[PDB]
Amino acid sequence: AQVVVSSKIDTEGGVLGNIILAVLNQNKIETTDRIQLGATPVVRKAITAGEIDIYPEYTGNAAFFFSKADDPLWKDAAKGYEEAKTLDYDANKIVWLAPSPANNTWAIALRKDVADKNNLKTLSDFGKYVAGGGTVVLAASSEFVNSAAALPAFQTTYGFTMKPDQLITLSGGDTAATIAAAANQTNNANAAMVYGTDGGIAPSGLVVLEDDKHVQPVYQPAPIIREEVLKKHPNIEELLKPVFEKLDLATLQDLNARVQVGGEQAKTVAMDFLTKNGFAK
Ligand SMILES: [Cl-]
Repeated sequence: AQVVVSSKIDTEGGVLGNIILAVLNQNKIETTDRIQLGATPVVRKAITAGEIDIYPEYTGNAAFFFSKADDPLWKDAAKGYEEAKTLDYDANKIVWLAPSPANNTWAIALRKDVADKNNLKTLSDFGKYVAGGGTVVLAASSEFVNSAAALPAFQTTYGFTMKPDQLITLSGGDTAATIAAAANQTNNANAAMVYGTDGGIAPSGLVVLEDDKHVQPVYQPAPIIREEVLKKHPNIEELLKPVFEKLDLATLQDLNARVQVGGEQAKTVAMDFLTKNGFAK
């Protein structure tokens, strides 16, 4: 029986799904390609119904699957991973394999020139800079500026507030527009609302600030696999471990950018990543 590989329909799903596919093929596990099948609900329905076997899911998404969206545990990367793994095994006999360290969550990215000049690496650094009178204009969605769990939470935890003249507020939630604003200094923008592994970040010369006090839930991608399929191919676990360990934030940003900015096929990007790191030939 072929192992059915899938993913969510977004760019990163295509990248991670093709990475899984290629690792399996290189290690002589035959596959069926159902990559980029649909949105999260469609892919969840498919794996629980046994229509797909393995795909990349994010730790923090388990908060929504298991009716725990309001639980603070998801903001702790290790706790979130363990809770996702335990619940999906107990409820669904789905096995979570080793995660990537990349946190693909709501974030603030700064222009690299501003970050370098002011030695800003973390949101704590950013709060100190803003509170002290540092020059900032942040491009963000109305939802990000106003929803309790977003900018307001960052402001409270990191000790800063943003004035109206320090914000470019857009109606929609697409980070394409906010990334571009900061990249181009539109209306003096030097910061953008992003998700951590957004492909646009790499070529736009922005850098994601670390959420060092853990305000946002953590979304680490990991391959997850139906137990019965893993039992048939038990080496899948160890084969994917070093591969996902190498997928740090900047590496994933770059791979995503190759697809969504460079126009490369995800299959090609995945194979190049594996060959470069000794996981394929
Ligand atoms: Cl990382």
